Amino acid sequence: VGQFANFVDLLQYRAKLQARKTVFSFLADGEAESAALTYGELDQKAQAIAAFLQANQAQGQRALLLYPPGLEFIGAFLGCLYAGVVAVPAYPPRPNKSFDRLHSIIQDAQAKFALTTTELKDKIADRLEALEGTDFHCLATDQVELISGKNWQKPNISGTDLAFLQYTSGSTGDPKGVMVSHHNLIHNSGLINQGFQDTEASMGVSWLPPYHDMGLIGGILQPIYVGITQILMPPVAFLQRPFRWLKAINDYRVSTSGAPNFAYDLCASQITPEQIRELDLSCWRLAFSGAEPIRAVTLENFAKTFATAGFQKSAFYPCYGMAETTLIVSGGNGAAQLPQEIIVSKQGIEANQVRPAQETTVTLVGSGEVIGDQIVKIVDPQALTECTVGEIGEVWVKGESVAQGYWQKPDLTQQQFQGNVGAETGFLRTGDLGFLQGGELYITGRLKDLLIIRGRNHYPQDIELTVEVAHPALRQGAGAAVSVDVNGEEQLVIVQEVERKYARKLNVAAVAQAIRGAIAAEHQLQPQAICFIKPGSIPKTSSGKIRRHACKAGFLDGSLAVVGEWQ
Ligand SMILES: CCCCCCCCCCCCCCCC(=O)OP(=O)(O)OC[C@H]1O[C@@H](n2cnc3c(N)ncnc32)[C@H](O)[C@@H]1O
Ligand SMILES: [Mg+2]
Repeated sequence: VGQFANFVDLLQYRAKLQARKTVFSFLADGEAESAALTYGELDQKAQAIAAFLQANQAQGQRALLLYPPGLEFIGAFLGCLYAGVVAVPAYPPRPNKSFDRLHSIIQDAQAKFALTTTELKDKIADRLEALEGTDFHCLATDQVELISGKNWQKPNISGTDLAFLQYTSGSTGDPKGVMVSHHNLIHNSGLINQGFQDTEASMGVSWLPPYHDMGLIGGILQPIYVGITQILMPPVAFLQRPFRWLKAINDYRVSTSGAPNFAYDLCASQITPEQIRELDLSCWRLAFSGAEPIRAVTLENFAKTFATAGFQKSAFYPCYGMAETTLIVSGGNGAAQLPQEIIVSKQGIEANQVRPAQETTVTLVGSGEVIGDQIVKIVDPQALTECTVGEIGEVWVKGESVAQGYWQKPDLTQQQFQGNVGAETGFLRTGDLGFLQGGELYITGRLKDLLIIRGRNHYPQDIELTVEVAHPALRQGAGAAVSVDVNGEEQLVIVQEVERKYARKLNVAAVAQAIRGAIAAEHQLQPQAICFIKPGSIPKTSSGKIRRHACKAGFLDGSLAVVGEWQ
C-alpha cells in the first residue's frame, strides 16, 4: 500500500483486496443512512465517470466540481483523477445568490468544464452559457452507465503530474489555485497516517465540507489510503443538531473524527445532559482540531462537559496545515498525553518574543510536532533571517507535501514557494506567524491580518474575542478587527454583528462603551470606530471564515448592513 505512486493505482488495489468492504456510508440527515459505496463500487463508478470525461474531451483540462455533500462528489473527484482531468472542487451554487465566486474560479482556472448533478445542471446550465460562453460545457455525472468504464483509457500517471487545483478560502485576499500533485496527495496521506496511526480496523465519521482541506484529503482520501469505512454527513446536519456528530461516534464506535475549534464549543453549548447520558465516547482515541486557532478554554470545556460520556482530553490531536502544504505539516502532543500548553507574556507576543511574564499572561496551545521528513523554520518576514529560540516569525515549510505553486500566478509562486533564508532554499512562506517550543509548533496568526497600531503588533482574533463577550448583544464569531489609515497613522476599526433579538432595541452608545472598555483593559487600544452590522451580513468565505479585508473595504465604501455606528 506504501509502494503506490498515486491514488488511482491505490483505489484499484483496494477494489480487489476489500471489494465488498464499505468505503463510504452517507447519512443525508446526519442520522439515518441514505447511501453507501464499496471499494469495488467506488472503483467502477470512477472508471465510468472517467470514461465519460475522456470522451467529453476533458483530459488535460480543468473541471469545476459542483455537487451537494454526498457520494456523487466523491465519485466525480476520483473520476477526474482516473481520467487525467485537473479537478477544481468548489462550493455549489445556491438559490437567490450570485455566481461571482464561481465565475472567478472559472476565469482563474481557465476551466472549460463544470461537473455537476442532473438537478443542478437543469438550474445553472443557461446561467453558465451567459457567463462563460458556449464553448463551456456543464456535464452531469450522476446518470453515467457503469458499463461505460469498460471504455476507460488508464493515463500513464507520474507523481509530478498535477491532480487537482485546491483553491484557498479567500480569507486574506482572492482565492488562489494551489497546484496539488499526485505525489503531494500520496506523501501527505502517509504523513496523516504517521501521526493518526490509524489501521484497517479504525472507524471514521466526518461532517466536514468535502470540497476542501480536512474534508477532502482527510475526510475522503485518508479513508481510501488506510482501507477503512468512513461515515459522512452534510455540515448542515451537524450545524443544526451538534448531537448528531457525537451520536454517530457512539453508534459506529468511531476511533478518529475531528473538526475546527468552534465545533467543539457548539457541541459543548448545544448538547443537553439527557443527550450526554445517551453517549459513550471511550471509542474516540483521536479527536483532531485544525484549520483554526486551538483555544485552551475550548479543549477544557469539551473535556469537562463530556468526561461523564467517556471522552478523554488525551484523545485531542492538535494539527496545523494549509492548502499550499496539501493538508498537514504538524500534529500530536508528542511524548505528552494532553495537548501541550504554554503560559507566556501577552506584551512579549506583541513584541515577537516568547518569554514568561514578569505583564498579563496568555495561554497558547501547540499545533503539534512537525510530522515526518519535512523541515519547518521560523524566519523574519522582512530580513529573511532565521529567528532564534523565543523569537516569533513566519513559519517556513520545506517538504514533498509542498504544492507545485499557484495556478497561472508566476510572480507570487516565486515569492511564496522560493523562500531563501541563510544558506537554505526552496521554502514555502505560509504567511502564518508562529514559533518553535518543545519540538511543538505554535501558531500566533496570519501576517496579512496583523494589525500594527502605535508601534505595537496586535492579533485580530485576540481583539475580536474581547469584543464578542463585552456585551450580550454581540454575535460571537461574527466580528472583525481592522486597521484604517487616519491622517497617515494606523487606527483600529471594529466591525461587529449584533444579535437578531437585540437589533431593534440596540443602545449603540452603551454597547460601544462596553466595547471600548474591554479593548482598553486587555489591549490598551482605543477604537477609532465601531460599526454594528446586521446578523449574517459579515463578509465571510464559503467555509464561513471572516474576510477581515472585505470588512475594511465595506466600512470605507459604506457597503455594510449598518444597524448602528460609533465614532
Ligand atoms: C480517517 C482519518 C481522517 C484524517 C483527517 C486528517 C485531517 C487533519 C489534518 C488537518 C491539519 C490542519 C490543516 C488545515 C488546512 C486549512 O486550514 O486550509 P486553508 O484554507 O488553506 O487555511 C490555512 C490557514 O488556517 C489557519 N490554520 C490552520 N491550522 C491552524 C492552527 N492549528 N492554528 C491556527 N491557525 C491555523 C492558518 O492560517 C492556515 O494558513
Ligand atoms: Mg492563506
